Amino acid sequence: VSILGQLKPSDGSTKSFKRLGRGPSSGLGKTSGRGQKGQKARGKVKSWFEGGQTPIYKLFPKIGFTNVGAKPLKELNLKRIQWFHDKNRLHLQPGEVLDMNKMRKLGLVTGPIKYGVKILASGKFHYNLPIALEASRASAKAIAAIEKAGGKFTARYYTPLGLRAHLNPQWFLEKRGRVPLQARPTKRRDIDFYSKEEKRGYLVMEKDKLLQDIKEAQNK
Amino acid sequence: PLPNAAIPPKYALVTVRSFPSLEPLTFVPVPTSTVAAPLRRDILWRAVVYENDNRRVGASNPPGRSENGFSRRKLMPQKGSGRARVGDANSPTRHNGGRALARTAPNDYTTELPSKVYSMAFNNALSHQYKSGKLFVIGGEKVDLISPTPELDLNRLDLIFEGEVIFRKFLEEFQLKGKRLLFITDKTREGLIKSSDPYKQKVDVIQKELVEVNDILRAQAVFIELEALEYLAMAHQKE
Amino acid sequence: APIFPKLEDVKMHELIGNNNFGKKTYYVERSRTGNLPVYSAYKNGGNKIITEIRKIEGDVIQLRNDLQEQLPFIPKKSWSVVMQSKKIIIKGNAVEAVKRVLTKKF
Amino acid sequence: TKFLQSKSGYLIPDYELTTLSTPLQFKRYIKEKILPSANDPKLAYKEAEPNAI
Amino acid sequence: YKQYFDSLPLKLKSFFQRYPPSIKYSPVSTSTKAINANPFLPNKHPVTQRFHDPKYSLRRMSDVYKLALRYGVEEFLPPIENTKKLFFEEKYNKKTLMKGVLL
Amino acid sequence: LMKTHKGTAKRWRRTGNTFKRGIAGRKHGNIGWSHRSLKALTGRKIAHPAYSKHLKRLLPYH
RNA sequence: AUAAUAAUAAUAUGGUAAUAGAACAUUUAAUGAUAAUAUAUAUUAGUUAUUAAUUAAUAUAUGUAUUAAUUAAAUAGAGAA
RNA sequence: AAGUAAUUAAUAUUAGUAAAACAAUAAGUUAUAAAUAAAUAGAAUAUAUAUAAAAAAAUAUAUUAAAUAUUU
RNA sequence: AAGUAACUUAAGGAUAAGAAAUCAACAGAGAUAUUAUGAGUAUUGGUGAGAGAAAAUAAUAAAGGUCUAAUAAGUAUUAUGUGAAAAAAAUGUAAGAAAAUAGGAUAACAAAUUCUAAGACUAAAUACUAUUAAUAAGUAUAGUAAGUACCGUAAGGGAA
Ligand SMILES: [Mg+2]
Ligand SMILES: [Mg+2]
Ligand SMILES: [Mg+2]
Ligand SMILES: [Mg+2]
Ligand SMILES: [Mg+2]
Ligand SMILES: [Mg+2]
Ligand SMILES: [Mg+2]
Ligand SMILES: [Mg+2]
Ligand SMILES: [Mg+2]
Ligand SMILES: [Mg+2]
Ligand SMILES: [Mg+2]
Ligand SMILES: [Mg+2]
Ligand SMILES: [Mg+2]
Ligand SMILES: [Mg+2]
Repeated sequence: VSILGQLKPSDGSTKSFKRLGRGPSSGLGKTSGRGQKGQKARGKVKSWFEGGQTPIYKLFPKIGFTNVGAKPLKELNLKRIQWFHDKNRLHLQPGEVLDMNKMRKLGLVTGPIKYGVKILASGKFHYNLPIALEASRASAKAIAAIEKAGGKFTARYYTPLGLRAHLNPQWFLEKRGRVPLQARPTKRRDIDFYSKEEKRGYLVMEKDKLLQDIKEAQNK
Repeated sequence: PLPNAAIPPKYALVTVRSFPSLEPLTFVPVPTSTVAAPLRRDILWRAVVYENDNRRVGASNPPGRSENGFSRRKLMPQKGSGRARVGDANSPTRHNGGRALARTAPNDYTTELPSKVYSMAFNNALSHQYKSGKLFVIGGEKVDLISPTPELDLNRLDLIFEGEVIFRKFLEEFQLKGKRLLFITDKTREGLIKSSDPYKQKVDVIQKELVEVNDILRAQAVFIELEALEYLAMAHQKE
Repeated sequence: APIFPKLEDVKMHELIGNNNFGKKTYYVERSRTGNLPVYSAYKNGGNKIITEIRKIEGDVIQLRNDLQEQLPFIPKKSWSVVMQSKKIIIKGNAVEAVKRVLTKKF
Repeated sequence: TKFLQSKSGYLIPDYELTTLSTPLQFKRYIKEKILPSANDPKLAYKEAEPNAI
Repeated sequence: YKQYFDSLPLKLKSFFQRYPPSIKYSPVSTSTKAINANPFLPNKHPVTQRFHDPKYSLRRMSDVYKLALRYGVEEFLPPIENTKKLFFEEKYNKKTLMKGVLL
Repeated sequence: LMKTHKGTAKRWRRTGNTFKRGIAGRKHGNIGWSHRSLKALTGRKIAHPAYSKHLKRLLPYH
C-alpha cells in the first residue's frame, strides 16, 4: 500500500558490520581476528607503544614555540574578487569602499573572521577594477596591481572587538544602542606597520592624530 | 550546441476543496519542487529512519555485574576445591549474575541529518502523495474562488454532538472507512479532533509545524489546509 | 515573491505534461551562486580523479550522449551515469571542457 | 473537469487534471482507468496489494 | 512623557526612585549624613573619620551611567567626574596616551 | 574526549600532509667532527611513512 | 553501453593465523492483505544444489500471524571456559 | 554464558549541498595558499613566481601555485 | 588513582554560590549557577604517564537587586612551612601598613586601566527523594512473594 514498507537506502551507502566470535565459517570465529595468545589478544596495549625503544616522540628535539601574540589573517586573492565581479555578485556603487565587513556580506570572504583579512595577488594580471579597498593588509604585488587598475587600497587596524563591531555593527546597536569606537594601535610593532608608506597604512594615508601626537611627544 | 535542452515545467495544479464534503472550488498552481519532484526513495528512507531514531525512548536497562545485587565475596577459594575457579556471583557466566556489556539507563539513539536533505525528503513525500491522488487541499480565504463555496460547509478543516455524525457520513461517502488518514491543520481545530477521536486508531490530526515525513508516508489519504500547505512549501523551499 | 501565484498569472505551457519535457529532453540547473554543476572529485584516497555533472532534470542518458557528441576526444567507455541520483561521472579531470560545452545552451 | 467529475461519479486525481490538456484525452484516460473496475468489481484496485494480478 | 519615562530600563528607574534629580548632589566628597551626598562618591562619616564605601559599587554606577547615556538622561544623574571613570567619546577624546605609546 | 599527545606536538609540526621534525644528534659532542658533515644534522626533516600512522594517532587534531 | 537467464572458448576455485565479499535462522519496531478449506508447533514420508523453506498425512492449539516483503536494530546462532 | 556503549580522531563508500559546506539568534568548525621556530613576508610551463636557510640580486635545495573562458 | 572510596560532623527542602578589592585591554563588559562553541587551544608535566583554563558568543533562568555595616587591622602585606597535575584562595609560625591626597589587581619597575578586602541578605535555572500524567524497537531469570527459608558466634551473606 504505502511506500513506507518498501524504502531502501542508496546503493553503496551501507555495509554489514563484521560480527566476531560467532562460529568458524563466518571467518571471524573463535579468535575473532586477534590471532593467538598475545598481550594484544586480550589485554590492551597502546597502539603507538614502541616496545621500549625510545619512541618517535621522545627521540627528536622539541622545536619552536607558539606565538600567542600572533594573529593569523584570512587570505583573500584579487583573483577571487575579480571572479565575483564577473559573476555580478559584487555590489559596490552603494558602498564605494569594499571593507572587510562588505566582503563578508557579499560572501567574498566566508567563514568567521577573527583577526582580519590580508589581500593577496593571485590573479593580478587579470585584475582591473577601479575600487576603494580596505583590509588588514595586502602584499606589495597586490597593492601594485590595485594601483594599476586605478583602484585605491588602504590598510587599516582593527582589534578583535573593533573588528567584530566593524563586521556587524547592527548587533551592537541592537544590544546597547551604540557602536564601540575604534581603538588606536598600542603595540609598537602595529603602530610602525601602520606608519609605513609602502604597506599603505591608514596612519599616514589618512594623516592620523596619533602619529602627530607621538611626534609632539618626541619633540618635547 | 546541445539539442534537446528544454525548459522544465515549474507549476502544478492542486484543486482546493471544502471540508465536510469535498467540493472543488479553485485550482491553485503550486511549484513543481514541492509537489512534482521525482520519486527519490533513498532520500525518503534517510528521512524516515532518522525520524524513527529520534522518536526512540531507549529504556533498555539490564543489570551489569556492577549494578547486580550480589556481594563481592569470592564464593570459593582459588584452589583445593577441585572445581572451576569462581569470583563474585555477579559474573555473566553464571545464571543469577549480571549481563555482559549491559546497556544501562537512557540509551540515546538520536542521529543527525542535514536540514536541506530533510526538507527535500519532505517535499518528495508530498510529491508522492500528490501523484497517488491521495493529497486533498482545503481552503478558501486567501484565493479567488471560481465556483462559490457552498452553504452548510466551510474551508477551515473543522466541524452525540453532530460533528461526529457528519465525519462518519463523510467517511462513508469517500470510501475511506478502514484506511488511515492524516489531517494537517493550520491551528488546533479542537472540534475536528473531537469528531475524529472515535476513529482515533486510523486518524492522525497534526499541527502544521509538527507534521513528520513518516506521518505523511504512513497516511493512506492526507487532508491539508491551503495555508498550511503554503507554509510547508515556504519552509522546505530550496534556496 | 509569493509561493503560489494567482490562477490567472500561470500560463498553460508552464504546467506538467504541456512542454513534452519527459520525451528525450533534459535540463541542467545552475547552483545557488549561479554556476554550472560540474565538479572534480578525488576518490579512493586522492588517487583516482573523476568529474561529476549534477543537477540534471529529465533524461540523463540523452544529455550524456549530447556531451559525447560535443567532445569526442574523451573515450566512450569512460562515461559512467548513475540513475538513482541522476548524475554522470566522467573518468578524467575534464571539468573545464564540460563547462564550456554546457554554458552555451544553459 | 469539475463538471465531468460530478456527472461521472468518480473524482479524478489532481495530477491527471494537471497533465491532460483535452476532453478527448480525459475520456481516454477514464476508459483506461476507471471503466474496467466499474464493470468487473473484483478486477478493482485494492490498495493492500498494489502488485496484484 | 510619563509613558516615555515608564518605558525606560528598570535599573535606571529604581535609581531615580531613591536618588531623584530634584536635589543637586555635591560633586566632591561630603559628610555621609548630608542629604546632598553623592551615591557614587566615597563620602566620609563625621563621627569617626572613616570613608564609607560608595552607596553604589563602582560597576553598578557605571552601568547606570551607560543606561542614562543610552536614553539621553545624563544630566539628571549626580556628577561622576570625581570617580576616575569616564565613558565612550569623552574618554576617547581626553585620554593621554601611555608613556609606552608616546615614546 | 581524545586529546593531542603534547610531547609529540612539541617535537612534530604539520606541513601539508606530513609532519616535520628537528634532526636528532646535534646537541653536544660536536667538536672534532667536520662542520660540512654536521650540516646534514641541522635543519628539519619529514616523517617517514612507516611512522605516519602513529603520528596521526598521536595528534588527531593537527 | 543495463539487468535477469541461457550458450560457446578460456583461466581460476586445499587451506591455519589473517583480509575481503554474500547470504540464512532467531527476536523486537515501522508499513501490512489474508483466514477454522486458515494458522502455529510438532512427527513421518516427499520436493527444491537443501544451516532453509515448502508439499501430503497425522496430533494439539488458536476466531487467529508484528504473517509475505523492504527497512531499522539487536541480550541475533554454543560439544568446548 | 563472550567484541557492546559513550566522547572524540583519521580513512573509505553513498547520499545532500558545493567554491563553499554545516549551523543559521549570534557565534563557531572545516575548506578556500603554500611556507617558516617566529616575525611587519606570500602565487604570470618553467627556464617565470611564492616561502624557508642564503643574499645586493640571482644560483643552488625543498615544497608549492601558474597553460575567446566559466576560478580550485 | 584522588581530594575519589571510606569513616566522622552539621544543616536544609533543597544546600552551595552570588551583586566585583571581577574580568579585560586603552575598545569594552557588567552578580552567581552550568550547558554549546572557544578548545583539547593557551598553560603545564620524572616536559614521562599524562593533566588543561579564561576572555568572548550563545542558550537555560528569575523582577534580579538590595542594604541589614555608625564601612571594618593583629587585617592587607612580608618572611617562612604547607596548599585544587594547568588558573589561587586558603592556612600554621613570627614580623606588620596606609585614608579615597588611600589601597588591591600583573616575576619587577614606569605609564595607563580597572576594582574597593578585612560587614551583610538574596528567589529562578540545579541535586536527591515521593506522587501524578505521558512516552517505551525496557524487563515475566530488571514482573511485585523475601530480605523470608537457610548459612554464620557476629558484622554479614542469601535461595526456590
Ligand atoms: Mg580464519
Ligand atoms: Mg605465541
Ligand atoms: Mg586461546
Ligand atoms: Mg599476537
Ligand atoms: Mg578457498
Ligand atoms: Mg547470546
Ligand atoms: Mg546447549
Ligand atoms: Mg557445533
Ligand atoms: Mg543560601
Ligand atoms: Mg550567602
Ligand atoms: Mg583532575
Ligand atoms: Mg574599605
Ligand atoms: Mg564590599
Ligand atoms: Mg546454624
